[PDB]
Amino acid sequence: DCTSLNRLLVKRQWAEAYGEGTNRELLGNRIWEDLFANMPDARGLFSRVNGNDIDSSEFQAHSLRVLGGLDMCVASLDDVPVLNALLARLNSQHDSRGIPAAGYPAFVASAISAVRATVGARSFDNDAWNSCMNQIVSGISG
Amino acid sequence: DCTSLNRLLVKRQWAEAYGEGTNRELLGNRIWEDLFANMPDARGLFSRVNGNDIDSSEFQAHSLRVLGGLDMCVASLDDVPVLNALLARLNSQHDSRGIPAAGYPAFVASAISAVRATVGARSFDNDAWNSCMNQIVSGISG
Amino acid sequence: ECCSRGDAEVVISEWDQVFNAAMAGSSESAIGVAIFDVFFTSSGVSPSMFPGGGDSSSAEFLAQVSRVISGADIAINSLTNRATCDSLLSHLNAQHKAISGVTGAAVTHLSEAISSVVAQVLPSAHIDAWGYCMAYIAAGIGAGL
Amino acid sequence: ECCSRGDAEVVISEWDQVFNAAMAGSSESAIGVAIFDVFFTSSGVSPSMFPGGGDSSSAEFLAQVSRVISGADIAINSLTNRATCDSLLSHLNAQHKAISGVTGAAVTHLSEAISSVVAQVLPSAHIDAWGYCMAYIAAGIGAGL
Amino acid sequence: SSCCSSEDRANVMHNWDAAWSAAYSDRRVALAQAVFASLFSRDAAAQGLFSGVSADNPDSADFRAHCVRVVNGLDVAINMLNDPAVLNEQLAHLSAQHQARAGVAAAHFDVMAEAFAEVMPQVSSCFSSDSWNRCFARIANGISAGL
Amino acid sequence: SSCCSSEDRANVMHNWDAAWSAAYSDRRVALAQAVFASLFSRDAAAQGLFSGVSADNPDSADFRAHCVRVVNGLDVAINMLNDPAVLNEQLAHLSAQHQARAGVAAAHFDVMAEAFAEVMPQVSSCFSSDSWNRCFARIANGISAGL
Amino acid sequence: SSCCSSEDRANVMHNWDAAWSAAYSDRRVALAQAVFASLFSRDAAAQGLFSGVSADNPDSADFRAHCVRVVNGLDVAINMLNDPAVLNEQLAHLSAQHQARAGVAAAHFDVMAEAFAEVMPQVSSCFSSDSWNRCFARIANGISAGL
Amino acid sequence: VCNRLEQILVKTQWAQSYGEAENRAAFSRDLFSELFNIQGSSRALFSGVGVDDMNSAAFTAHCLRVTGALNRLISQLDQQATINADLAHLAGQHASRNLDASNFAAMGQAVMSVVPTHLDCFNQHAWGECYERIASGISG
Amino acid sequence: VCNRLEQILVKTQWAQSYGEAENRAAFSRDLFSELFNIQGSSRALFSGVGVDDMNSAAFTAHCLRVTGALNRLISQLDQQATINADLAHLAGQHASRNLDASNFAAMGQAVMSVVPTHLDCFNQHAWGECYERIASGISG
Amino acid sequence: VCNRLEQILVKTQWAQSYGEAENRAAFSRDLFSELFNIQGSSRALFSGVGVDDMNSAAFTAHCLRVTGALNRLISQLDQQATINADLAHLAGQHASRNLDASNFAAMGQAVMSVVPTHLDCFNQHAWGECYERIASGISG
Amino acid sequence: VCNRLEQILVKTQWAQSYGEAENRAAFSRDLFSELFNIQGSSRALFSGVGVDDMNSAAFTAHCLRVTGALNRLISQLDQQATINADLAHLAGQHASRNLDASNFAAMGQAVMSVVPTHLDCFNQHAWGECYERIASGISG
Ligand code: HEM
Ligand code: HEM
Ligand code: HEM
Ligand code: HEM
Ligand code: HEM
Ligand code: HEM
Ligand code: HEM
Ligand code: HEM
Ligand code: HEM
Ligand code: HEM
Ligand code: HEM
Repeated sequence: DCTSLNRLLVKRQWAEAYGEGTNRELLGNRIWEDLFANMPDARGLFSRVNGNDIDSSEFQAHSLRVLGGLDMCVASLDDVPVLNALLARLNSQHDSRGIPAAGYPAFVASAISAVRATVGARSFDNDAWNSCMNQIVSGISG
Repeated sequence: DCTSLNRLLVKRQWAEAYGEGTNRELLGNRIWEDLFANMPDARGLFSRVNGNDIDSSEFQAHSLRVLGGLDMCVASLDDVPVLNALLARLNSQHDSRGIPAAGYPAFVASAISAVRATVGARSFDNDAWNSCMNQIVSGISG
Repeated sequence: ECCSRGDAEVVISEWDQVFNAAMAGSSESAIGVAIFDVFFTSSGVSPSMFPGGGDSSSAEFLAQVSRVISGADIAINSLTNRATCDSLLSHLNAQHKAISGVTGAAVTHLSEAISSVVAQVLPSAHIDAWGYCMAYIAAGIGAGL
Repeated sequence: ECCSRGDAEVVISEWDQVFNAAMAGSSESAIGVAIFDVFFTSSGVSPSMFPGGGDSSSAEFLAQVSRVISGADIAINSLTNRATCDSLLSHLNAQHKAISGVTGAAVTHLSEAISSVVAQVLPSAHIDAWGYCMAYIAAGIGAGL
Repeated sequence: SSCCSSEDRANVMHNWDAAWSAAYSDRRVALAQAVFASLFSRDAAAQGLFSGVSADNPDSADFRAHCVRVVNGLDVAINMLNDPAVLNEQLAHLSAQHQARAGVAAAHFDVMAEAFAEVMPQVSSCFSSDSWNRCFARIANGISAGL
Repeated sequence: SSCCSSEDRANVMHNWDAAWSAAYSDRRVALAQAVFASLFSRDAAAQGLFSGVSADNPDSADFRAHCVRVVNGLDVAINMLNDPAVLNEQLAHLSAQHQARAGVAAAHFDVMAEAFAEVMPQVSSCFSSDSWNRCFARIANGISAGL
Repeated sequence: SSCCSSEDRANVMHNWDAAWSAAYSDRRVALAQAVFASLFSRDAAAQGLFSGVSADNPDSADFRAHCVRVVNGLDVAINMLNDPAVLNEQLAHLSAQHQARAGVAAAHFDVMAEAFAEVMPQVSSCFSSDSWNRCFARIANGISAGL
Repeated sequence: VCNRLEQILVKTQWAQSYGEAENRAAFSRDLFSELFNIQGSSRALFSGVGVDDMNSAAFTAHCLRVTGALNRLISQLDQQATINADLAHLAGQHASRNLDASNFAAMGQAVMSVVPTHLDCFNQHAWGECYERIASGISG
Repeated sequence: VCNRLEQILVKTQWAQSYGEAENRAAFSRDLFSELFNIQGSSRALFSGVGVDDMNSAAFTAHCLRVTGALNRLISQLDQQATINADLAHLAGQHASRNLDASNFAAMGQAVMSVVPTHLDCFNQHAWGECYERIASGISG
Repeated sequence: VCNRLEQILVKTQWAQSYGEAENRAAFSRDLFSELFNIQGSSRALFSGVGVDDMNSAAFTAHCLRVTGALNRLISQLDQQATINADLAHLAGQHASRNLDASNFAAMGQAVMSVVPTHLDCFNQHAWGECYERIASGISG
Repeated sequence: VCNRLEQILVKTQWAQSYGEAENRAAFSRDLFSELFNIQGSSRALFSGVGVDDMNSAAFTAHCLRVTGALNRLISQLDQQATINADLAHLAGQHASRNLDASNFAAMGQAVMSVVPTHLDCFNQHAWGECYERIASGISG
């Protein structure tokens, strides 16, 4: 359950962790390094964008694209009609790529760990982040 | 392929990460803690130097010896005739110890992770570090 | 402006992190020879045009490489003073008008060969500032060519 | 110099991190008794030479331990003032000349027992500075012995 | 021809993120809709290129999400100005996507600039329109290169 | 008899690493060769102890690598001066290795000191030869102890 | 009725940890024994509630460990004052444990306060007894709520 | 009188007041300077330890021995049988020095004079009882 | 005992220790805070002056009256016949407040506790005699 | 004379003395200013490069070319065959400029004048030999 | 060669470079430290003045005597007949110390090494001529 108060909380802490400029690459580095550490067969899904070298410019442009899409969704958590239209477009850009359905909860876990590692662990609302991140990925996968 | 420009890049970033004084123990702590976390049966190879306690003075003198040898090689990346003579001596100090051949790529991965963790992940050239580190260990192992 | 004080300031810092006299001469020549390999490929200018003929083992070409790179080094370190920098580039332009076969396109190739090599030996380089300032440097050396 | 101001400064800081009156008396005696176990082993000096006879449960030896360690503590905290420190060690030397069985080697053992125990209770200790300063302290107490 | 300087992009990036941050609500849709409202008003032919995203009904969620999706793409490139090695990859990525859309010419990105040149002064607080033009060109030229 | 003080080793460590850093090229071989060139020139008998590392041909890669290997061993011990608990282990390690080399006496390390005492002032910028002597002894005594 | 302010708890937490820190020896037993010695001396009936922890012999390890266990429970709640979201959980935890102990009434925590009000000025250096009363109540009310 | 609680209080405040390194030297000199200003007859008792110049190493060494003896006596306040043995030792040393109770009374008033001036918090009640503990053991 | 020389010394050190403006208020609160920490039974005697909250204006006003009474008594230390009349006045006011000698003993030890912590120089010997002068006049 | 060891020493001290950006410009102007103050006849040799105003861009550009030529010659000190070819190049350029040995002697004394003033450590012995290396190659 | 004009220049720059108090001591130690780094054989000549520890008072006293002798020789540069008599005195003292011209050549290069590092302005040409004045008088 992603309440309206969860949305304000997630939107704020996301912006604080996402940040500006090259700070977004720091958050992306946290997410992908954690994802590939737990689910190593996911790195092959990004062979087109040099997934073997996450520090390459090709992969970093892919990372910031992904984080930009997540930022695009987090910003629209309180505008659900537009949120669903966004996720539908994101879903079309992921099917027929053969993404294992288990990769989406894994991405959620790594993304929550990165934001939590950036903004601080104390008081961190895992209930609000998990519930609202699930609302995002469930519109993208399947 | 370890180009001559890769050598300048590796030599600089190695010196920055290696550092002076007790900074070298910080880099060594990163490498061994990562190596033993992935390849735990490698810790037994260092039973003579108290591998069970990496924070002991006996193991730290071993760690700095190892990092000194790697520093000795990185500094000689652009002097290949001397580099090969160094690696040949290093190879004699490792055979008949029963070092698993898989331990050398594992050491390379941990060492690249430590330098990258020290000097910063952005722009980090994994292509140059992997290719020039492979040139070092391939002269030591086998 | 094209190559502002900020652009000039960071280009100088990164360049002098890669190029100074405290480094070995072999390290200096390795960068310059690599810059000429990029220039030769991108411009298609004959290596026979230079002393030593592009032979990276010819001490003449290695010294000829040093003079070209040192010229760019003097210009880069004067980017924070457009008054002094325009004077330096004007000296190089009159020096290159007297040379046959030097075109503004080739100068832009060699000036761009500096940026690409700096980014290889230093991946943290600010490649936009390196683009605007080196274009300003090339526009002076190859003015009228 | 042997035990410079830097050596003296860091030895004092680490020593007073391990030894001060804000700590419990049991903690103070536990360090001193452990120092005497190292001294007894390394020097071979009879514990019967001291009140209580080395009995770590004898209140006499525990008090005798306190006087010895407090003497070293006064000397350590005066290392930054060689003028005052030489005077303190000269008082201890004349105090120990009157005692039979005290040799300079035994003093060096007891002075070295302080460094080894400090390094056990504080592994970050600067053991070189602890070596040079305690050797200077021992050279005073055991001068002529 | 105009250089987006280090001072230029630092000014644009701060002003842009101040308005386009995800911590705020209702902003992105109102801005991105006004950008396209100005875009179609300067080239009525451009609207026909968006029949797939319901351009004839702007308040539709299908079109508002297109405006957010497009302008947040600019936000991605704006915050890459402090990493042009990554920006060049992203711009080539956006270029090939637009090359594969029949009817998207380079002159359209000239009109898209005018759209942002009109909307941003109304919505941005400390808007330096002079820095915006040079750095928008740095980005728009990277995408429009090819078409 | 002379104490390598905290100020002493801090001075040596900074000056030494400034010249011996891996970020530079051609330096280590020229310095380490001059050290052994001075060493054999002060005790011609010492050269015979290095027949295994091609001492009769200094420009051979087999001997230049020996000079780098030996002097970089000193670099390892120099940068351990801020951790003498680790330095003592390293020095005992080097001592047992030299005890197992027939013909290596303690008086040789006296001659090795003179070699560094000659080479370092020529190559080091802010060389304080007084601090170098006391801290080199601190290291050389640890290795020479036993032979 | 009295508010343990931000300045209040910051003063108590620093003074308390300065005496109750684990880096010291012999302190905790002497303090915690004096607290209960004062407690039984102000309500002799309270001693009967501790027959399970050998209250009739204070120097017994069974009772000294009870005093350390109880007062270190206060140390846990004192250092939670900078996190009252966590403190409320801990206080409800201690409350239910005391609700399940037959004979523990709220008026006992009034007497326990007097015990700390007597012991702490003798042992704490910069003891502000005014801040202690308000923040002790903040904690004691959380446990005594229910009984 | 100087119970287990008050000993902790006194040991704590003596630590930050006494200090380390040369702060102990100036502290020790301030103590005897205030000892003499409180009892002028006391100054002659220290004629053997360079009291002519109170900044001299000879007199500073004596002051650090006396404050260091205080330091070790404060440390073993919570070990009753240990400080009793140490006070008994010190008592025999002062027994032949022709001191009276007012000499130890002037010393305590010098202790109460100097110590709190290097503190923000001072409890003279606990310090009075805990000093009388030490003085009575040394005086006899 | 509190002769003409010592009165000057005490009047001087009371001045810089007491301070001005709000420094007198924190000083006055520290005195009674240390008074209670030295004698817990003393706190109940001030139930009429808002001792529930020692930062309250009601209790701070009482503390400033007591330290201000000390301030005026210190001022007339060198006027023997004046302070005698003022001590006689204060004595009659405290006569019905059921105070004993230990209450004035705890107050002095609070004075010896607080005052020197705001000083670099303190002479507890002179302060002891000069306080006994004031206390004996107020206690009766 | 300017052996492999001394070349490292000279290359090092030239780096921090020469500096970067405008510090090279003030450095280069100080060198020729000291060159003229050491040999007044040398100033006329630079009439073609705006020596009328030594702060002008025309003269500053000449100074940076000369110090930059020094910079590149210092860099290839350890590459003997490279600096020999570069010194041979520079020698042919100065051959027609009517310079004598004292002109290169005044330049070196200007180098020994300016360089150490931007340093904490300077070895004039090594700098003397290594400059004679460069000057003899350029003078002919 | 070291004319009336250049003597003023050298006397001026020696003043701010030499300094006062302990700055002369560190200066004097830097001079001999650089003397030894320029000529290693020179260090043995000072075996009688505690060269074992260059920070020792014995060696520092020797360095201050040598730099102080330089100080007094610099002072009388403009009094030709006075410095001639003083150089003649110093020459007889060094005559039996088995020194050669390279020893005074290493000393001057140490002077040219240390002195300018404590200056913003240095004229090595004038310092070269004026040092040769002093050295030739002392060497003989
Ligand atoms: C909230 C979760 C996610 C968001 C917002 C997101 C968003 C995006 C975006 C914006 C792109 C750029 C598409 C393009 O321009 O070509 C992309 C590409 C891609 N993503 Fe996702 N994604 C998410 C989760 C995942 C996960 C969990 C995986 C795999 C386990 C994945 C695999 C891919 C792949 C394979 C591509 C294409 C790579 C290529 O173009 O070579 N995505 N994603
Ligand atoms: C670039 C890679 C490496 C370098 C430069 C290196 C260098 C060194 C050096 C200098 C020593 C000291 C020898 C001595 O003085 O006794 C050493 C010892 C040793 N190394 Fe390596 N090493 C490398 C990789 C590895 C790896 C990957 C392993 C095991 C998986 C390994 C296992 C050992 C062992 C067992 C010893 C001896 C331990 C002992 O003396 O008790 N080394 N190495
Ligand atoms: C950033 C670009 C360039 C810089 C900084 C530069 C600078 C220089 C400098 C400083 C010299 C030596 C001057 C001297 O001898 O005193 C030189 C020589 C020369 N340059 Fe350039 N130049 C550039 C581009 C080019 C290009 C593009 C070409 C050919 C297509 C070229 C051809 C030559 C030749 C043939 C010489 C030999 C002249 C001689 O040896 O006397 N240069 N250049
Ligand atoms: C760092 C080393 C030492 C220090 C700091 C030291 C200091 C002291 C001090 C302060 C006292 C008590 C003085 C007093 O009673 O007022 C003392 C007593 C004594 N010391 Fe030492 N001492 C040292 C080494 C030794 C050694 C090596 C021995 C024997 C081998 C020794 C044997 C004794 C004995 C037997 C006494 C008893 C004297 C008595 O009770 O009156 N001490 N020492
Ligand atoms: C800085 C300028 C621009 C940027 C950053 C940009 C970026 C984007 C982005 C992020 C999308 C996302 C749609 C997807 O990938 O699924 C997109 C799609 C599209 N863009 Fe652009 N764009 C720009 C200018 C323009 C202009 C000027 C035109 C035409 C006049 C245009 C035509 C289109 C069309 C037709 C689509 C696809 C519509 C659909 O999804 O059905 N773009 N662009
Ligand atoms: C501070 C002084 C010295 C240090 C740090 C040092 C260190 C080293 C090091 C690191 C090695 C590496 C060779 C290996 O382990 O495989 C080595 C080997 C050796 N050292 Fe030393 N050394 C010092 C002085 C000397 C001296 C003075 C001598 C003899 C005069 C000497 C004789 C040798 C010999 C003969 C070898 C082996 C040669 C070979 O590899 O065939 N060392 N030493
Ligand atoms: C701030 C005030 C208090 C705190 C923080 C506190 C906390 C604790 C703690 C930590 C225990 C640990 C025993 C366990 O869980 O196994 C305990 C047990 C107990 N408490 Fe309290 N307590 C307080 C006041 C009181 C008072 C005033 C009374 C009764 C007059 C009381 C009666 C008991 C009893 C009877 C036990 C169990 C005895 C046993 O273990 O056999 N507590 N309390
Ligand atoms: C109250 C606590 C006292 C302590 C802890 C103490 C401790 C000491 C100590 C450690 C010494 C050094 C003896 C030695 O090393 O040989 C000493 C000496 C001495 N003390 Fe005390 N003492 C105290 C009280 C006093 C007082 C109150 C006086 C005089 C008013 C006094 C007079 C002396 C004298 C005269 C000496 C010998 C000076 C000399 O050698 O000329 N002591 N005391
Ligand atoms: C020793 C010097 C003392 C001085 C100069 C002093 C002075 C004063 C003054 C000026 C007042 C204000 C009376 C009024 O304005 O109505 C007062 C009130 C009072 N004083 Fe003192 N006093 C002293 C000692 C003490 C002590 C030691 C105690 C108790 C331990 C005490 C207990 C009280 C009480 C109970 C009141 C009345 C509080 C009330 O009205 O509820 N006095 N005193
Ligand atoms: C000792 C090292 C020297 C170096 C590295 C050096 C280098 C240079 C360089 C790079 C130029 C620029 C030529 C051009 O770009 O066209 C130049 C020009 C010149 N140099 Fe030097 N030079 C040195 C010595 C001297 C000395 C000692 C003098 C005179 C005392 C001198 C007099 C000149 C003159 C007159 C010019 C031409 C000025 C003009 O064009 O009007 N050079 N030198
Ligand atoms: C160039 C200017 C020099 C000056 C002004 C100078 C001055 C002095 C002075 C004042 C003394 C003190 C003599 C005494 O007080 O007994 C002295 C001693 C000495 N000087 Fe010099 N001197 C100079 C050059 C040198 C040089 C270049 C060397 C050696 C390289 C040298 C070697 C000595 C020696 C060996 C002593 C005696 C040291 C001893 O007593 O063991 N002098 N000189």
